[PDB]
Amino acid sequence: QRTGRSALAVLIRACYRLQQQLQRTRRALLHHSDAVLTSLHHVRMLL
Amino acid sequence: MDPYCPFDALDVWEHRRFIVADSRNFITPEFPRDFWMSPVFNLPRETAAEQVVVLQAQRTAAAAALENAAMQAAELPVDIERRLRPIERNVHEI
Repeated sequence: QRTGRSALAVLIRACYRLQQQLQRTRRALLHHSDAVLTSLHHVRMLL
Repeated sequence: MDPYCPFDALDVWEHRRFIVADSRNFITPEFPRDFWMSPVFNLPRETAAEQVVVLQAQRTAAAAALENAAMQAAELPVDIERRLRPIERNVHEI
């Protein structure tokens, strides 16, 4: 009982955290390029 | 063109010791006047208005490139949400 029910826990922990690692990249990479866009608009605002 | 002057010339000799009432003479050069040449100041043809035109044309040309770069960089947020959402769904399939 404890063999197969604990073996799948490794893959469960891997998948339920790979689901969140992509979300973190989704959020962290959007609030950084927006700074690039704001800087570009600021540079144009200098002109 | 001669400046008006009532008096012609006067004379009581120049003893170096007896200098009194220290006035100052008009100091003149020793060269004939003809080469003390004429006053000329010439303008730069590029006018205060003309530099405005040139630099405004440059500003308007640079603004187009700035907008091109912005529109090139404005599509990256669309790329992130177009590429990562299918990957998140594929991970969810497991």
